[PDB]
Amino acid sequence: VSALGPGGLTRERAGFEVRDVHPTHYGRVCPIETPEGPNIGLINSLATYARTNKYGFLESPYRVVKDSLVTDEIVFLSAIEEADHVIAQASATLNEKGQLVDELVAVRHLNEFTVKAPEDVTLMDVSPKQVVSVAASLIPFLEHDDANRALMGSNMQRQAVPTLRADKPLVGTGMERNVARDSGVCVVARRGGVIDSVDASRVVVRVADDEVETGEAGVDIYNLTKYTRSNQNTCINQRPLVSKGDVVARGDILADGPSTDMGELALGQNMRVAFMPWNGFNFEDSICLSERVVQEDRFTTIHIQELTCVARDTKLGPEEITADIPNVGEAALNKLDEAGIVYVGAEVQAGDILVGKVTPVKDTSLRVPTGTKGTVIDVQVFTRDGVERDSRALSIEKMQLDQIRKDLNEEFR
Amino acid sequence: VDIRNGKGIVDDIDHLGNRRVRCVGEMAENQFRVGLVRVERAVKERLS
Amino acid sequence: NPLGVPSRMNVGQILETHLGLAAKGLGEKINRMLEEQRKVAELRKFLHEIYNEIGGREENLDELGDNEILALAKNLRGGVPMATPVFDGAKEREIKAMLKLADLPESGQMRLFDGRTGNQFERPTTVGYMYMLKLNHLVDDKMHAR
Amino acid sequence: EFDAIRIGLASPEMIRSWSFGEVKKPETINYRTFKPERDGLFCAKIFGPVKDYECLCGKYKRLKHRGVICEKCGVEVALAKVRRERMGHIELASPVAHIWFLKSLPSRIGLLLDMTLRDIERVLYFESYVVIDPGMTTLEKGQLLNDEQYFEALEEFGDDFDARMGAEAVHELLNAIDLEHEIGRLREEIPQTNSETKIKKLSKRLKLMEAFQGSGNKPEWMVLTVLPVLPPDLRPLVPLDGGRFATSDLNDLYRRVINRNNRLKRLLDLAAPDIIVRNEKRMLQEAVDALLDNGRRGRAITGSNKRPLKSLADMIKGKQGRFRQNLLGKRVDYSGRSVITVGPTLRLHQCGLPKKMALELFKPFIFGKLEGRGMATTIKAAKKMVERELPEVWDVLAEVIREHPVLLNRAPTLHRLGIQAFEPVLIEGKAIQLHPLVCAAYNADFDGDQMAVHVPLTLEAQLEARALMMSTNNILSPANGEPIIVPSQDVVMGLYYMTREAINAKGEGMAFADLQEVDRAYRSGQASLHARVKVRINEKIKGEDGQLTANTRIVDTTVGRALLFQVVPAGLPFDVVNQSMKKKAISKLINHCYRVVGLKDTVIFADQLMYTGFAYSTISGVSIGVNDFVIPDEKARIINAATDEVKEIESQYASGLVTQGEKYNKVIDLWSKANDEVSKAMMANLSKEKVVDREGKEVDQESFNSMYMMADSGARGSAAQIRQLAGMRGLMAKPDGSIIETPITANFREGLNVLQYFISTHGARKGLADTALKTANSGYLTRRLVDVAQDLVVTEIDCGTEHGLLMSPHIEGGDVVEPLGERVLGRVIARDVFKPGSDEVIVPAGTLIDEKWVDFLEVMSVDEVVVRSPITCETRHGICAMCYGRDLARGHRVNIGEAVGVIAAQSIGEPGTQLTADNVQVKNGGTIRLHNLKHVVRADGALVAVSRSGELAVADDFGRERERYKLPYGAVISVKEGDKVDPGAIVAKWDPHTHPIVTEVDGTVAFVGMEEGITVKRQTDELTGLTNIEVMDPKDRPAAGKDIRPAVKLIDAAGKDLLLPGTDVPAQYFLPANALVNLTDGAKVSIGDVVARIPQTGGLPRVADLFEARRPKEPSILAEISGTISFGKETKGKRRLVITPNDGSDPYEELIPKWRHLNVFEGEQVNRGEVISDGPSNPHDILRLLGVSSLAKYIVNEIQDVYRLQGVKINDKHIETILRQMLRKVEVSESGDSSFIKGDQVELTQVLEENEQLGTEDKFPAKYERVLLGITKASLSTESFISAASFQETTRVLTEAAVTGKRDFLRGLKENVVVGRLIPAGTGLAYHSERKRQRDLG
Amino acid sequence: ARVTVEDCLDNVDNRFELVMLATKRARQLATGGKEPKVAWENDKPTVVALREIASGLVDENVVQQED
RNA sequence: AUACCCUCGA
Ligand SMILES: [Mg+2]
Repeated sequence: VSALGPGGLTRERAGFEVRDVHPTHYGRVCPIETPEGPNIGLINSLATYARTNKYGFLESPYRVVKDSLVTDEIVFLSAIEEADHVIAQASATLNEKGQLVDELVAVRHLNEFTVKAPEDVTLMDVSPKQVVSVAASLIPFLEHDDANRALMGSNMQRQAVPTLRADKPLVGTGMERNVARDSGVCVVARRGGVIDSVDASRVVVRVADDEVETGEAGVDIYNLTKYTRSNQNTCINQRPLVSKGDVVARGDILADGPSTDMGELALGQNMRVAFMPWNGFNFEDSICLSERVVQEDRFTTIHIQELTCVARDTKLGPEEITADIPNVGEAALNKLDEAGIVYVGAEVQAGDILVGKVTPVKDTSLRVPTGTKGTVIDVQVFTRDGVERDSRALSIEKMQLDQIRKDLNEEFR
Repeated sequence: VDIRNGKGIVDDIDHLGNRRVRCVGEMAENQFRVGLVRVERAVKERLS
Repeated sequence: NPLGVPSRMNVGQILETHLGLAAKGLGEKINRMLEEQRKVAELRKFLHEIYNEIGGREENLDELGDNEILALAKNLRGGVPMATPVFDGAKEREIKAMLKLADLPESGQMRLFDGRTGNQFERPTTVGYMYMLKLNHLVDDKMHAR
Repeated sequence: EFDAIRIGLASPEMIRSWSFGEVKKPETINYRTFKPERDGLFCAKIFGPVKDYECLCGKYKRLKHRGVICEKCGVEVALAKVRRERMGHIELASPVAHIWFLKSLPSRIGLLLDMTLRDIERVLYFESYVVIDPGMTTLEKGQLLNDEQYFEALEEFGDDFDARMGAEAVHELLNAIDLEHEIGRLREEIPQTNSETKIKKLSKRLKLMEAFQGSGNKPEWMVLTVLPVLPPDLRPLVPLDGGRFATSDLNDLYRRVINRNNRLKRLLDLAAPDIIVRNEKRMLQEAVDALLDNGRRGRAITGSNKRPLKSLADMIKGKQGRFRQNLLGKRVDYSGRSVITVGPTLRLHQCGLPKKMALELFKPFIFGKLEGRGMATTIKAAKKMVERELPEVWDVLAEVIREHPVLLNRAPTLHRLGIQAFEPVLIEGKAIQLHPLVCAAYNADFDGDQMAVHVPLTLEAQLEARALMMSTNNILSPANGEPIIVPSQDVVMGLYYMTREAINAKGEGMAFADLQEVDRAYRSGQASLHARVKVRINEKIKGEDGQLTANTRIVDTTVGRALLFQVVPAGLPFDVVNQSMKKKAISKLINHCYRVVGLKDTVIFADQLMYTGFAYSTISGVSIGVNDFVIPDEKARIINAATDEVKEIESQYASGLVTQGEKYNKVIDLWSKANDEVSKAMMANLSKEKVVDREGKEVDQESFNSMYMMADSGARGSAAQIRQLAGMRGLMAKPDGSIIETPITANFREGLNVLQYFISTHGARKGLADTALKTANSGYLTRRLVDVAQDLVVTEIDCGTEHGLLMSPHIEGGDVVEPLGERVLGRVIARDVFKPGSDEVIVPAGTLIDEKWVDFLEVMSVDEVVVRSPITCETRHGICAMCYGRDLARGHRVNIGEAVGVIAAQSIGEPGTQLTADNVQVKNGGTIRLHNLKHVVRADGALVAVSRSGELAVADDFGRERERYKLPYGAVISVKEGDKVDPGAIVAKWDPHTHPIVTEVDGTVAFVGMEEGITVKRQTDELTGLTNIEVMDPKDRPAAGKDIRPAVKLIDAAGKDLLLPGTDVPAQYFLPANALVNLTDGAKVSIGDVVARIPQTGGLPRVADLFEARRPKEPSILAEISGTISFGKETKGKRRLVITPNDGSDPYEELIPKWRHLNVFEGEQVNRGEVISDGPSNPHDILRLLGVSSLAKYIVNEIQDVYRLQGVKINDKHIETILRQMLRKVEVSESGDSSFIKGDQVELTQVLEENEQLGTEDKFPAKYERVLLGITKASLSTESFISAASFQETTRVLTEAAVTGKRDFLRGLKENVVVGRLIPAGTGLAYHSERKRQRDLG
Repeated sequence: ARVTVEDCLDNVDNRFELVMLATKRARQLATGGKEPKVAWENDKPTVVALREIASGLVDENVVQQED
């Protein structure tokens, strides 16, 4: 939830009123999750249980209580409606029947924190987690961190990178299950059943006859997305976590995506640390790492980046994607194909010629930027309507229809 | 006038009640209404 | 650096480190119990002992012996994960009892041995398994030169 | 070479001279053939050839005729660079007014015509006529006529009245000014009118007219009949990839102007109707205005974008406002950056450098060495080797790196220390390794910081890097002589842990023959690091200069202290290392070592200290654990007690006995007391939480708990943070600032609840939001500070003056805030210094006070000394090297060419980010002394002092004043001058509670005009609380009682009239409303009896206010001239208190409105310096009444209070330097050689007066009054226009320079920076001096 | 040893003419127009020029006479 | 290889 944009406060109109938290933010907007910098407090995040009202306002859940006991019924209440009710903290003494046995419990009548006698309390909180955001709810022992470092930790955890092999946190807040499931990175069984066949690329599920229509009983083909460039140039791949023949229910996790460990959220990796000054190598905030952490390859990450070439309608003529680049050396041409494009799966050093374009004959051939070295994993070709489809596009298409044909062949089978 | 005289209290922008949260639907509808009013004016000019 | 704890007044690192040490100790204990070819009854009672201590509620005895309990042990051999919620999480004494249950020092500290001179440090330091992150601020993208 | 860049109006003839053609076609390039068209915005006829040494047709392609223009190709063949100098012109059908000389806040074109900008705008926008050449007619030249009015005037007259419209009319007005006649008439009429406003306006008129007359500028040039066009490369169209073209805003604006001009000519040539013609003229005026500037009147917009077009004014303004990003910023070559990394194996003078960064940066050096060694023949081979990274290229890279320092700086460089030279060492990686000890100076932690690296090239640059900005050179901070390269957190922890003591430890007791035996025993493991042992040592003391005496002594110490002493150089005693070695102790040790041993041994000592600190912090496995935060056991009891108390108070409030407002204060005080008690108990438990056995009976010792070490050592953390970590967090503030009624009882070890966390979030959000604004304000403040104090560089050696500021220890309150030693250390004495008995010279003359001199002054009882200050040193254009004392970054006196102004500004602005009553009770026992007290003894010896200026001091036994207090008016004091008063005594028993009126004379008073109901009211309080009479208010009185005021006529006990000394009139003080006159009229009142009794921010904004010399909303009212004060007539609504000095009566006195309370009592000495009504002082009144030194002391103390609140120490030299820069201008009262009132530099007036003394007459010398200008005002008012134009308000200063015809001799720092010359300070001083020698002397 | 920027700048007490005349001497040395008054210990021209300043073997008068 | 907008780090 941001405050900038059209009809919104600009960073030059900040002041202090918008950039401070108020007792009305409790359970509606996270108090500790905001970006540190020029726009602090202007951009916030909704709380875990936050809810938009019918008229557009924010609402948070609460439990209605009577004089004697705490009633189970739960009502969503917005900021205006909190004045009459005295709201109790999510933690309070209970007599095993809902009766607050304490003498003075922490409450707030009119946004004024104070103690009150249980006989006058009218509403009770739902969860202590409903105050912080989803990002802030993932910090273990958040109650032992000051709000500055909690803010920094939430914003930091927001910026992690998926490592080669995800490792679930040994100590978490249990909210990792929820954030992993609610995001779409994990392949979730839309209908329960028994897994028919599994491999690194797809999952096929025999849908239970009970949870199926009359005809076409078992059809649920889950195509896992393999290594795919994200918006931040990080890899996005999903791995199966189910074998053949095991029964699955509606909502189970068949494949876990990036930064996930069998349905949990696994951003980083847990490792044995010691808190001691070691020869001044961890001086101000530095970290000193054993060579095992590199040998075990724990924090390595995969970065996918793309490079493009466009065939412009140059004034003299159209430029063609041809391998006969003028004044081209042999080894570089050997790395290339006949159509002028690098074969998929070729190690590329700096300055090598990935794609060959001749523009009238001058060369617009794509080469990798300096300092950039990697392995080619995929090549995509788009051709304008009414233009000749090159051989590589033909091969890519025939592979795609072969895959499609085999998918419906086994689905029919 | 009553607020000036002392009856009642002035509103403060701190309350999340005095603010409201939009979403993709609301401003998407606003942009659609802007385009619709432009098209409507053009049509009224043409279909007169 | 221990010096970053007292100034930036956050104790979550220390408590997380202690609980992670307990988690890895439990994982190692479970792994060594699995390697000794212990029967499913012993595994079940140890898991129940882990899951009856302080908080939550034990959910076992609803799992088949050979399949589910052995799969649980094979998944916990790398460390038993504890879920400590935001403000209703693990107290100090629960972590202490977990540590004393895992045959680790109740204080969470023991004297380490130096890696070069090989002589024990005079005072005991804090060691444990902390969930460390890697951020998208790599020096590979920051190193520029002209 | 060149100098003295001029600014003036552009003449149409000179505009033609500038141009190389007449741009006539709006379009730029043909879509078919891609060459610029004839008469277009890029035409080759006008601006030059597209290709270097080529023509349009290719008739001549040879590189021989570089100036010949071909026959078919009129486009002269020349180099392609010429497209940057060649400009064109556009001939406008009608003249158009210049936007800058129109819309500037003082409108120059309006001022030159004595007509308001509104009327001119009416004429320009074709709304009303104006009259030219009135002739013999009723109409006047300044008269504006409407359509009907002009039609009637034309019908009535018919001729002899030229009325026009538009900028053509303004142009016709301007060239008929006759500046000589106007100047003469306005000078004749200047003194005729006595109105201050009118005289000011006519003075501005005179200034403009004389500026135009002298500057060779013509008034008609303001309205440009022809305007230039920028060369094409400075307004380029950068083609977008894909064949698109990106057109600059300048091209769009030029095209618009050209189109409208072409429309104008082709609609006048066919005689279009008058209305459309005038509309077209208006459009052309608007288009030229938008081209020159935008947003002033019309705010022109672009196509399909809400972003306004960028005009030339915004172009010359630069990015980042007016701070020129191209002429001052100027991205450089041979540079790179990366994340920084701590290197603990680095010596202080060197820094790690990645292989790839070093190889890329030093590429030309590598090529040169490769060619010199012959390993490469062609540069292609050299590039191949350097890109292949052949093994032999690393050798040559090492050779080029060996003695070539590099520059490292952080992103925000708040002071010179933020960029230092390092001697690079090749490392394996991609990060820049930094020395741990330079992080404090850089303010750079290793949490993700990046550093830019720059490679100096010239031998001058390398030598300047090695000799001025090498990391070893700058150990001491330029802001204060205290060191800045000092052990930080981890090394401080190591050194502190090493030098501790344990009551019982392994190895305690035996004696060691040397430090070597101590090391041998410790490394063998037979002795603890901190065990009380005995060891004999060989310390070499430097007590005598030139004689290093070595003595052997046995000292009781610990093993760790003996080990650390093996690091200490050979000029310091062992007693300097025998304590616990906290951070402050280590910093003082380094400071002492620098001033005793030297610099090279000091950097060696610092490196060794860092090495041992790291080594022994690694050896000590110190760590933070959950058990380290020791919660005091009494915290629970204290919290329960406070909870019981607050429950009782809440019940009482529920009963209604206690008000909510008082309950709030009571509960907050209770909770604060409980928090303080809990914190004290926690600290007392933690500090001594060690029980040890000493061969039997248990004992206590200082704690070895890790968090306690981290606090006590000062390595990292503070008591305020342990208060949160192991004690209750205490009260927290709501966003409105009100402290929440309930505190946070839990700590971070116990963990906070949800509500307590939410409150701590209130606090943390407030702080974090405040941080960014603090940084922005600090950056702006330091930018203004630098731009106001840049021309100030030490030039002379000894100016010769003997004026300075009396410096005394700052004793505001009961304690000494700053000892005299710290204030005058590094300064220079202005006059003789005497013993307590005079005639004995202690410090003779301007001897630079050093450590020896400050110790000598402390040994004697010197209390007040006078030192030479930069506010003194009346030298011209600079400051003498004495009055600016010892340099702070160096141990010696400053050297000629040091830009102390920029250092001062950086010193003040760097720590900005760290920013955001009855009686006297003597503290300690001392002989009481009186200063500035004027009071006569009472009847019994009470000695009531009614004078407002007065203070009470308790001088120590030696003679120095240990404490001073401000004695208010009407204070009864048991005068015991010379008699020691015990501590805690109440010598002065003042209790004003009111404004008492003393009665210096005695006798039976005659209260004349005391009317019971009209002037007074015998109102007695309940229970006979007062047997007195209450004075009737002037308005509450009757119609006749309003004008009647009570008067206690002075009579003796028998009826003899008495009068106060100095004035014949009696001291019959009137009794105003709300008075308390208990003494009966006619009763003998003793001398000094009370007659009439009348009852009565901080951070970056405050320092900015002091540096701008602003006026608050309600300034403190001050007395004007000392003398006999009077009573203010409240009937008129403003109190008029006439002053009648005894030396000479001056009846002039202003009237102060009664809207603000006035605490002035009539019938006393005015004391011009003193204050009439309370409030924050206005820096000015202090300057113009008290003087300059008084203003200096006030401003310095006010800024230093703000800085000392956060504990940042800044020397006063810098604040005084900025003050000197602000007080650089003076205003003249009686000129005789200049204008009556003018803001002229004090140097100019001094030079004029000195020349006039030995000149025509003797009375030609002028009298002037010093004036104070804020930094943002003093910087913009410099003689140089280039310096001001690149600071702020570029348009205003540029127009002012244009009309005034200013000349800028490049004699400042920014002038040479922007023009690319050597700095007039530092090492460029020699070059500038030689240039002056060759220029001024022929 | 190292360039004595501490004691040499103290004798002349200006530290800026030190840099100026050191650069003069270093340019003479790179041009080969004079001999190092101090025996080379494998340093580059700037450092050896500075140690010649420190040892007092070369001065402004000596460099000018050599010039 | 020009200007805005967004996001992020110190
Ligand atoms: Mg940092």
